[PDB]
Amino acid sequence: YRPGTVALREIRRYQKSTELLIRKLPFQRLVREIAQDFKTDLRFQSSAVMALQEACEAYLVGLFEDTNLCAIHAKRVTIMPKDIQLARRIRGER
Amino acid sequence: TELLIRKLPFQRLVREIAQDFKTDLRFQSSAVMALQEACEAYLVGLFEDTNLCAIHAKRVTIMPKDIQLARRIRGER
Amino acid sequence: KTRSSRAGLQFPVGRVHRLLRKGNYSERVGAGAPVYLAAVLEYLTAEILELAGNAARDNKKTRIIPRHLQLAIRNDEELNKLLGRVTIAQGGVLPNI
Amino acid sequence: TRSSRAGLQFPVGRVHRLLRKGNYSERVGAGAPVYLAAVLEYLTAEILELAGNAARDNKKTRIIPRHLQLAIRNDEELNKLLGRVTIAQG
Amino acid sequence: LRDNIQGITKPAIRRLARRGGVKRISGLIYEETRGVLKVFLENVIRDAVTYTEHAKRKTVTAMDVVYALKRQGRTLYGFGG
Amino acid sequence: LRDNIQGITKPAIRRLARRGGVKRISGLIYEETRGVLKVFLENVIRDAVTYTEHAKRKTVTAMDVVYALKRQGRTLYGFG
Amino acid sequence: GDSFATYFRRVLKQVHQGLSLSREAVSVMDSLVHDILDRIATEAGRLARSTKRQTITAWETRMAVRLLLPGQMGKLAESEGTKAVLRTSLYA
Amino acid sequence: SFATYFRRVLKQVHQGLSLSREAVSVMDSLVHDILDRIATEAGRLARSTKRQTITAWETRMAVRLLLPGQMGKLAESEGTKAVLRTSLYAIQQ
DNA sequence: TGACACGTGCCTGGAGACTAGGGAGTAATCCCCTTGGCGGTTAAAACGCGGGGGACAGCGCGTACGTGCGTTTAAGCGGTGCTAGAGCTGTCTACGACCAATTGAGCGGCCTCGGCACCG
DNA sequence: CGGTGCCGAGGCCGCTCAATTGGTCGTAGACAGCTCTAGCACCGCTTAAACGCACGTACGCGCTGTCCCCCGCGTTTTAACCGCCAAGGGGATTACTCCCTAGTCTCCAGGCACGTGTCA
Repeated sequence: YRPGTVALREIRRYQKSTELLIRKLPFQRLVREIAQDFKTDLRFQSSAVMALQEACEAYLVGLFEDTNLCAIHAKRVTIMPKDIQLARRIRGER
Repeated sequence: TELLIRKLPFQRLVREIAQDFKTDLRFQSSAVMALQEACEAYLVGLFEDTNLCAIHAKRVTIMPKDIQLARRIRGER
Repeated sequence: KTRSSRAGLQFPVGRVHRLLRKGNYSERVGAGAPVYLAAVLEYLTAEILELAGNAARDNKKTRIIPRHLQLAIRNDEELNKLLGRVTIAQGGVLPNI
Repeated sequence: TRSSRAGLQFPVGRVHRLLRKGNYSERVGAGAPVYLAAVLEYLTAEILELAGNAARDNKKTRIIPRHLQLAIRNDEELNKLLGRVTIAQG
Repeated sequence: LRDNIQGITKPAIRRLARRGGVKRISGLIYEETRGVLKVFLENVIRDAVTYTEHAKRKTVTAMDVVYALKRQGRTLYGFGG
Repeated sequence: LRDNIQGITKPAIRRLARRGGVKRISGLIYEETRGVLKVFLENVIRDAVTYTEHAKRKTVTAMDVVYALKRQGRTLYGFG
Repeated sequence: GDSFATYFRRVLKQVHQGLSLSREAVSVMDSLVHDILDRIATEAGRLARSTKRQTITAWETRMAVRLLLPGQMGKLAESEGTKAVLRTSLYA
Repeated sequence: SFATYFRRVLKQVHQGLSLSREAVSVMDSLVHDILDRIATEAGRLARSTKRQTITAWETRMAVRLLLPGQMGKLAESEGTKAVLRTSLYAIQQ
């Protein structure tokens, strides 16, 4: 009820499960619009779009756990863009 | 640009670790020099990352938590 | 007969030899390389299966799914070190806060 | 020589031989160790120009591995291409 | 298709980060993570499309995507290889 | 050889840190960085000695060390 | 096809006879076995090419496994491989 | 390897300079590493397509994968120029 | 004083011309899967409002760290010598590629059945 | 925790194709011998680097107040989505061949090393 005790429950119920978290159709439209500026009039296998979604979801989850590490290290619980930027800079992706 | 770790202590260190691994081993000077250069580069990179971590936490000193966080984010543990 | 029965391996020695030759990792492949490779692959796969089965029994499910494989891979330190840059499909993450 | 017909200072030969001895595939086409040689020639002409610029900036003329490291690390594309590289005595 | 990075809705990012481990998310996280996701998707799709262009194809296959992901050091297992 | 990790002395670690770009150093950094360096040496040396053992050679050469570095992910230029 | 589904089922029955795999699990574990095979093969080939050897024999694969699998798991896998090679050589 | 092949390039770019022994021993290793990377990518691509050869197409796509658009386009243009020049020379014999 | 440019000489791999065979280029052909559309329905996202908690900045304490100086030490230097063993050649034989004949192990089709999900 | 339904995993038979088996051989690598690089151990001097305190203060850390900005929750919109269908574009196969790359005989000429003049 009070701020908290619901985010932790959400973490408990969402780390246990494995279902996809990004809506399928918006991600399909996103990958189509990104790929349409490299090669024009392309076609995507359904398994290919699904693999892209399952890779991007895992990468974003890893980046968010690293940015939570950064936020906790700074004596904060709220993640801010500086945390994400530092995590991506240390990871070497930049 | 010059070598920071002293040559003889590093040579003795690497010999100790090698003889821990495989006994009665020999090291040609090029191998020891290459190891020293690699370790210098790795440590300066690690200290770059830990300085970034320290600056992130509103600090100018680096503390062991900063090194641990840098290593954990980099992946190696 | 065969070479899996000769070495007492569940894994196929001939198939892994064929994979070695097809992948073109070297011009010639020795006779002991496929047997050794089948042995190490069988041991590693047996370890992964045992860990995943333990996880499934802990989860109280008799069917192994990729979530249990991810749990088995990321619960043991050696497997996690060997497969840390890998995202198992429909694998999820182990619960930690 | 094929370097004569091509506009390549980098050798079209000694790259076909390197490809064949490296066993990167069963066979190597004719144009492969010409495209590859041209790409390497460009990837050397750049890097060499940058190191020369760095040496002129430091007024040292001679190219030292420090200049090569500066050239590699001072450009975003070359930095991305060679990011896990440590140059000896650099 | 105009813009679709808004297709990664704010609750979607919130649930993603919540599974990641966070418990409070600042308002400015959404734009930054959308940019990060777009950058990563462009990087992967460029390789997965060069693979198809090499194969003289017109349909991006799951094998192309998994090869592109492997080239970046982020291996994917559940979709063949 | 006993207690040769002390060969990476405190001023050497401090100078490495200064080259890294830091401005201040905490006292407990030295033990942590000695442990980090020992771990890195153990990994690279294990790879190098396996390389020499495969070649049935009793002397570790620069080629084996650079191969170990390239395998670990930090390629080295200038030795082979 | 080229897949180790039956071998995974057989080894599971050997280890955990009460259980059963699923098609998604079979696919991911087949990909994992293929990837580990490719890694070990590439390392052994690189080792063979390092010493001017154009063959990949038991020594090269053994060193590739030892150099790719540090820790106790590497020692156990090496012992298992040596046992398998010795058992094969016993057919004489 | 590639000893004078760097001095030749340095003769036409930034004249009046020279390459030291350490610089040469770094650059030949760098060229070998880049060549090995491109060749391995070309081999992997050819194997993926189920072809056992490395031709101009394979290396084109390999350098497109390695060098991204800001520079890979320039290297692709240079390689295409070289290939077409060789082909035009071979046309007339 | 060491290194680069210009003769001078040696040297072995690139190259020209030819042969041979097979890799894959190319043209049809089939039909699987992808795209586009319709439509209810309904779970989820968007929006707004109240509120609590926590990010941030200021302030004070006390502690631990960089700097300087005197003392200790062992690294680096330059020979000097001893000899492991790296590298090379010579050679010879064991073995893996290759091919022809054989066969049984695993894959697919089809019938059974209990685990997983849903609700009460 | 119990009752009901769904379907993917399991087990038996057909078989076929990939794994076995046997013989050949010509070379890659095992093995012996030998030379000479250079790795290791030691001698002493010197001096640059480390080492040990004293210390004054920069700064990490704790405390406190705020104000604002995310969280929870209710409601409405809205777009996912699931079911179904039409259409055809391009994945995937297959037969012919023809042109390209493996392989082999020269042949030398660019490449490499060296001596010498000259400048960094």
